[PDB]
Amino acid sequence: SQAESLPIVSNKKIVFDDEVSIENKESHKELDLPEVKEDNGSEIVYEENTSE
Amino acid sequence: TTCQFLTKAVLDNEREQLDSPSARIVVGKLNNVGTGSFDVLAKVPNAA
Amino acid sequence: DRLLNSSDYTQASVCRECGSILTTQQSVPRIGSISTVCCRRCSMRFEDAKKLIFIDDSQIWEDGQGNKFVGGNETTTVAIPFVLKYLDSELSAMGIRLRYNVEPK
Amino acid sequence: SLLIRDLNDDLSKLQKDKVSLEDRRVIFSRLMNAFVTIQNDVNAFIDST
Amino acid sequence: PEDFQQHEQIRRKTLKEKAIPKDQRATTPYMTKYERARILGTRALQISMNAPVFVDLEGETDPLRIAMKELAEKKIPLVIRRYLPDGSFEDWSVEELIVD
Amino acid sequence: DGSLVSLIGMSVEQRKALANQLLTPSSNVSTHTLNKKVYRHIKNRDVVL
Amino acid sequence: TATTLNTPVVIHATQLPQHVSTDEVLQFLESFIDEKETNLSSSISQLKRIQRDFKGLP
Amino acid sequence: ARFIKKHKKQVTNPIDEKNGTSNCIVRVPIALYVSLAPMYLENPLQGVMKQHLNPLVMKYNNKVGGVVLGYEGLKILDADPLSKEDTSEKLIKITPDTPFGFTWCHVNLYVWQPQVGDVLEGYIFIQSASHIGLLIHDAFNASIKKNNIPVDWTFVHGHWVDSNGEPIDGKLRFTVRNVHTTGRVVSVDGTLI
Amino acid sequence: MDISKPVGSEITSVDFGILTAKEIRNLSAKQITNPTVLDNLGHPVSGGL
Ligand SMILES: [Zn+2]
Repeated sequence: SQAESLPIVSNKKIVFDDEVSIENKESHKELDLPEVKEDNGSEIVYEENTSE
Repeated sequence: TTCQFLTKAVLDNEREQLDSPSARIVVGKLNNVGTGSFDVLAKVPNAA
Repeated sequence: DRLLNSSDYTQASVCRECGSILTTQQSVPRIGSISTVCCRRCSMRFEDAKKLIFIDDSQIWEDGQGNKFVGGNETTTVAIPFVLKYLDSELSAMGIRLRYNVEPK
Repeated sequence: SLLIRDLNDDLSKLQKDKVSLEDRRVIFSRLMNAFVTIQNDVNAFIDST
Repeated sequence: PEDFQQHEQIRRKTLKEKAIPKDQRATTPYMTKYERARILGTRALQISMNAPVFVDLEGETDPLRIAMKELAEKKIPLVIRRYLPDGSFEDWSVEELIVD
Repeated sequence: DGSLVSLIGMSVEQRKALANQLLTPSSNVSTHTLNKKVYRHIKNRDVVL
Repeated sequence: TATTLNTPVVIHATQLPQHVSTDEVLQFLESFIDEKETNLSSSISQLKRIQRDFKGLP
Repeated sequence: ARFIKKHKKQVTNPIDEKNGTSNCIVRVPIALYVSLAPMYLENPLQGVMKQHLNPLVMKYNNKVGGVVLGYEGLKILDADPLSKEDTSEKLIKITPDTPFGFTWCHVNLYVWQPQVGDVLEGYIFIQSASHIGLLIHDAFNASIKKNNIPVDWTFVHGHWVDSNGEPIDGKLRFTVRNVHTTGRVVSVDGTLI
Repeated sequence: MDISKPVGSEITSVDFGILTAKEIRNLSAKQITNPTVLDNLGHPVSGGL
């Protein structure tokens, strides 16, 4: 049918998330992170983990 | 249980009056206890 | 001194009008003019404002992209712990709005 | 989001003179699917629970 | 513009309603241990930024010590505003409070 | 004007120079109410917690 | 640039502005110029030019 | 249905006589919340003047909507609401964190507020084929763009010439099109049609 | 925190509430629509995160 060939979103999302996850992970793989100091005298550290 | 109490505050459209020690630390306000329990003003001459 | 001044003390902009510390930015001025501090929430896109008296020059500001705005000039600076900005940011992700009442008005 | 914006695009290109009574069930099926998975992606972002 | 005037009048009116007049004061005539510390610190801060000083330094280089000296001679031009829990307040001059 | 100057890389002469301009007047109306600050070492006059 | 040291935190007009006659503008310029005698210098210089015009000159 | 339009200049500039121009000089009372540096603790009025008011002189100010010419009758509002407006001893609340005070003040401002529509006179100081440059009250910049000058006016090498073939000079009368205020100095956009 | 940078404005209370989709759209600096975050040269993808 016509409405039977409407895209079933969740199933398409699987493929689309996979290729985006791969793409995004590889982009970040050779990113280059630049030092940022405050006027304070303070390096700013890029980490998402207060592991105290 | 941060998000629970937060959810409650939002649904009450609550105002935090900022009187508790915790709240003032959150917003960076000088504490109400002790040396924060009064204001200081300067007496200045020649004011007319 | 310990939990603010010597930790994450930060002078930050607020909009006195909507009470936000997240919707302010520096204006981007024409060369020769000086940058000012403005609220993205409280100001109209320039077009939409025309479409509703004359509009003063000091009341228009622009961003980097180039869009012109009218209003949103009721800003100051307050001293807050930086982590407050993070909390407010997370809350707005969840659809929640903090509104700081600042004095003097 | 992009994927739903496409479902919504094909949905408008249905003429109701071809739209069955049975197509009513399938269109609903596709719509439920979209709502559920967008709602899941939002949930996942705000409360992983 | 007309209504900022109104806003100011309201502010100033409520401020006057909160102020407990001098002769109706009812709190301790002693300076509290808290009031003392803050008075010293704050006056020291003002000294560090070239406030006119009301006493002979006699070689002192610590602004806190200068403040202490000023306190001792009762030459600190500061006033403590004590708040009762309803927000009304009593103004007490540093010189008039008994210090110990 | 709020800016900091490091004494770290410096020779004795450069330091002697900066030490002689600690108390120069204001050449700027906007900062005229301020004085310089020296980030001195902690010493025996001091109090810690 | 602007800090809490050189700029009011907020300014509000308390009344509607009242227009002033030339004779008043002149009496004010007069006294304001006298009382104030680098940015201020170059400014009273300009005021001096304005008071000149209000008397009709070059 | 929505009114931000309650920032519309409700002090219209009147036309004059014996004359034809608009008087734009106005006296407005203000309140202002300002810092007082510790060095001024014995001279608070002096300090308010040198820190805040003096820097306003001959600059455009967004709030009074004009150029501030000067000021009269500065008064500090005592934080002690119980004192008489008389006394020369006043209270100024000190910041918790810093030695600075902050007080309210009342003062009177004299303001040159040319709004759009007003009729002004300028002294011509420059004439290109692109604009006429004037100086109002021998102090503030004006400029009439090439196509705000009427169509039958002509140019030469240079200097402008009017409808009847005679050159223009010195005093010129124009109406306010827009007032640019954000630059280094105020500048008026004027028209002749 | 610097004793020579005083602050005049003071926060006196905080109100809790809900962001409307109208507010958000108005204040927003950019609508984000691309799942992809970087390109082959490590630059931000336009309309991306
Ligand atoms: Zn706002």
